[PDB]
Amino acid sequence: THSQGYRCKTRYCFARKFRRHGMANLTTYNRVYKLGQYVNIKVNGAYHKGMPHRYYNGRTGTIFNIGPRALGVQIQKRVRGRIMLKRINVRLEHVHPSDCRKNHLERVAANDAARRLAKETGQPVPCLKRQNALPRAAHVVSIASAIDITPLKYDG
Amino acid sequence: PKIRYFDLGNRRAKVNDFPYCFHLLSGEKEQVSSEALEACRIACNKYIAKKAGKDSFHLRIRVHPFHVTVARVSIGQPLLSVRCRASAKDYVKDALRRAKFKIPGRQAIVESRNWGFTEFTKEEYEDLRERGELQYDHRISRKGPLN
Amino acid sequence: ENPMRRIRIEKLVLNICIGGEGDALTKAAKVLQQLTDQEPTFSKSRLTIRGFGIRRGQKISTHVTVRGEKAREIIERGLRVKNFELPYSCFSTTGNFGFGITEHIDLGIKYDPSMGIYGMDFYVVLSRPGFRVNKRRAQQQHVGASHKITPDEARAWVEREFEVV
Amino acid sequence: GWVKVQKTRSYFKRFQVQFRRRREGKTDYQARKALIIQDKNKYATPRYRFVVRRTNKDIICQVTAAELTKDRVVCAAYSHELPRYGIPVGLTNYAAAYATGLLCGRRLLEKLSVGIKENALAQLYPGLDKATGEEYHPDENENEEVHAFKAFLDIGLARASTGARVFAAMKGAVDAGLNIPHSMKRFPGYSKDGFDSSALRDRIMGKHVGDYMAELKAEDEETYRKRFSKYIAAKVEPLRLEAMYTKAHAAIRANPQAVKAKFEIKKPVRQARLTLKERKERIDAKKLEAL
Amino acid sequence: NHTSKNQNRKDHRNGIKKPKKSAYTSHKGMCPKYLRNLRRSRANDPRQSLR
RNA sequence: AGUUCGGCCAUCCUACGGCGGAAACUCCUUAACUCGUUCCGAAUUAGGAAGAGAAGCGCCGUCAGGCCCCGCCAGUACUGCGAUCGGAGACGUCGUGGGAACACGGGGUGCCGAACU
RNA sequence: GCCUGCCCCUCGCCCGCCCCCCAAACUCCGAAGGGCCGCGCCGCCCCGCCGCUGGCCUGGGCGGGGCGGGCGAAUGCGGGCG
RNA sequence: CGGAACGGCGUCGGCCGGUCCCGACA
RNA sequence: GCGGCGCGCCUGCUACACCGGACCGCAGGCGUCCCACGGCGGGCUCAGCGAGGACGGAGACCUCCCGCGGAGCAGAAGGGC
Repeated sequence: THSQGYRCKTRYCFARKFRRHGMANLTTYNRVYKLGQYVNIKVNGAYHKGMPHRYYNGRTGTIFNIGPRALGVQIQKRVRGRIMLKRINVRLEHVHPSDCRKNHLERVAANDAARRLAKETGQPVPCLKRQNALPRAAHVVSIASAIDITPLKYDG
Repeated sequence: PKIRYFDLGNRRAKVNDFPYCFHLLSGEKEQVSSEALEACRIACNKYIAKKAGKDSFHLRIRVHPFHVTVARVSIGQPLLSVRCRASAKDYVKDALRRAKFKIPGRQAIVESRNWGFTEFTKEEYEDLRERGELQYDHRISRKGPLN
Repeated sequence: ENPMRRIRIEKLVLNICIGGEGDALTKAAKVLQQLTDQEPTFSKSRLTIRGFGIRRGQKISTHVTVRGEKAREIIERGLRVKNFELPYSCFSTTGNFGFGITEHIDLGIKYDPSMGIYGMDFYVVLSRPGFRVNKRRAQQQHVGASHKITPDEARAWVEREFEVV
Repeated sequence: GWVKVQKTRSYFKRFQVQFRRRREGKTDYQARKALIIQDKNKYATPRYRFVVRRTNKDIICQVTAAELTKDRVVCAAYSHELPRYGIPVGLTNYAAAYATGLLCGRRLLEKLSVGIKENALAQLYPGLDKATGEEYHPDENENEEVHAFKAFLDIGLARASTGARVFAAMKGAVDAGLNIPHSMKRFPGYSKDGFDSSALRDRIMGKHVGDYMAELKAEDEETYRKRFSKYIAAKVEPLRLEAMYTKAHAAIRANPQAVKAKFEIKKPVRQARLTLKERKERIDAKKLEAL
Repeated sequence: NHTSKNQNRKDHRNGIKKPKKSAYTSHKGMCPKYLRNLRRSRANDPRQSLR
């Protein structure tokens, strides 16, 4: 590394996809971004103006500010020991909405809704704790149609 | 580059003419000097030609040196493949041993299980000839326009 | 045999190309304007070859576009100079054809001591009704194979219209 | 005789198809990108537009706000609806485009003030009572509590020219009370700093067609029988043109509410797609004949 | 001469310090129009701190 | 059914060959103006309406190319974490994990909303 | 061979089908392995406020009151700041 | 017996082929 | 020491799929040039194959075609359209 310009080592990341070259779909501009929502910043090469730096690519963050042409996103960057919030202004095209919290919102809806559904019927509260896989049960399996297996010789 | 000629002897032959191909399969991952590659082709060409006619054997250098010259060879990569009619079946192995002494490392004369320049196996090739489906130079297949 | 499928003359480009002479090109563009009623644009080149005065932007050629029946009248007169005889090769891949005149006087325009003899290129474009599908700004689409004017169909049309075999 | 083929398999894989409406040549996405754009601080506040489209038959006027998955039309007026208001022919006319525009604005304003009463869109914004050649800006002057509706003209792929029938609709919506930003330069009458209200009034009354009808009557009666044949069936005359238009404008203001008309659905006997067995026979037919 | 070995062990000695609560919710870089309107809304009814 | 505005942007494309238009859309037909062309009313701007499926287009159809979906390729190629695991090495095991790609064979071949007729 | 001639054939050439080996400064595809963010407060309902935003009775924020439901992955462990 | 291509009718153990009581000119 | 300027800066590598990673390691650059090579709106499609047309060809010119950029956008390189 003897040169450190803004776009060094960005030949592949800032490049457009196999068949994505052109102009950004109008959904991006129509999409509504609200304060504090989780966005994911992926730099789009076509729209050079208001581009984020390479570090802030793949990073997911929260919209500190909603402005006119550009939004403001805060992402936490690790420098040495500390992790420091970087408040960056990014054009609408670079920022897309995040489904990182979507799972919790699904679980939160079911958490309250299943509890009410059971509240009308069976009194015991439904368990709402995600168990991590767990082991296996009794499980009976038929042997009758088993296949014998033998290792095959090194034919070459 | 020491070698500019890789296919030698009977390049202008036809598929199905010579059944048994023999390849000096490399057993080491290293680099073979272009000079040895040239040396082993001329020595192998001299032995088959003295033994049987140039028409019978098609000698091919498998790997063209590109690294700068010296070729990066890998385990299980052929070195010199030669297909011959049965008039010349016996001679190729002793020519391929001269090739083994010019090239460093462990290499072994391996006889092909097919015609060699066509991947279809000798049994499959025999089946192809009985059917007549094979197209002389690949698979006729069931794709493309019907008319 | 469809009434919406009848070959008609799109246009007549008249191309006169000189080298670097000062007024040879101007008088020639003027010589086309009278027959055409359209002021021929001066179409220059962007390649400088030594040639004879040839340079980038040296008024190499004059070209004028005449459309409609008013151009049919000119085409027939040029064909009278060719003795109503055109080669098979004159028809293009897209059915477009062309022929060439050596003297402005050949069409019958009077020689003027001021106006020297000028040679011209007659290029005739053949287009059926409904060919603007390739040119309309909004809803532009490629012309279809059946509508496209083939060279063989084009040859038959010329005998029908200008009586050249 | 022997040459490379431009349409190579490699070209086919690499080609990226343009947008469905770009392949159709129908819409410019660069124009619709700056026409619909809003500051994100305004959020989902609706940003309405005034798309005006001209088909060889009748001018279509649409007021549309764009949405995440669709474009929503609050109100639309087509020129086929002008004959109900007394406009028999020349539906694609400058005067008729002004009349489609007045219908679009009034229908939307009435549908916005359905029963508001106080501060109603209809009452607060009446708009010009009769069609004139003057310039009126609905946003300027009368305002506050209820502002006039705002739309941006979407002329589509038309060229922005003086005396364009796509600009005529903008004046008609403006004269109904819908606010459209205008400059009156692309309207008939503009030169230097002097704008001729009379030139705008002339084409908005249809005088330009009135003159053509008289010109044919004196130059060639037979052309009048052919070029103006449809008008002759409806017996509209050059002198009548101006008065007829104004009564039709008055009826559009008086009763702009929509009527459903007559529509039908015909499912054609389309050549149908075939099953796997069906295509096995088609492939076999080529194979058996080949022998 | 250049070498970054032991940098990560040195950083993780008592590191991975989070930014701070004031940083997450701050009035810095925010849209000036948003800030002005926020102060007017606060300056009325219960939130008003004016005497 | 078809139009106008849209969202995903090839299952929607390309080339060809059929079929269809009631309406829609296009084609078309003319410059009296407005407007419009390095020249050209071709395009464009006006003003229409005698036609018309020839195109465009809406549908089919191609052992079509592409694009797509599923196998298989294959526990393969690589590779994460161990090993006083063998080997002169460079390379390969063994244990414990994660597992491609090209080909190849089968199958596909636009859908969604708003207003309107 | 031809009054001669591209009138006589052959390879090159031009494409087409193929095929042998390749890449640091090639990518149809594409790993392992890494990075980043999430995993508690959900709803319901009513206003309040805003020189900010809108055709609007539209929002967006920021507050207050009720009324329902609850603590909603494992494992280990008190953190935070000068 | 640090060590390489390369040899060994050294001694073991394999992996694939032909002859072997029809006894490997009688 | 001498020469070179990893003495200030930029692109693609090296760099071993976030970022950060060296080499008098690997190819090239930068110290400028342009009130147009700027801003903005409009129209347009570019290279090139093809196949055709006075002088016309190796080359000058003009047309119908098909053209995913194979053109261009000051200068290195890589992205971008």
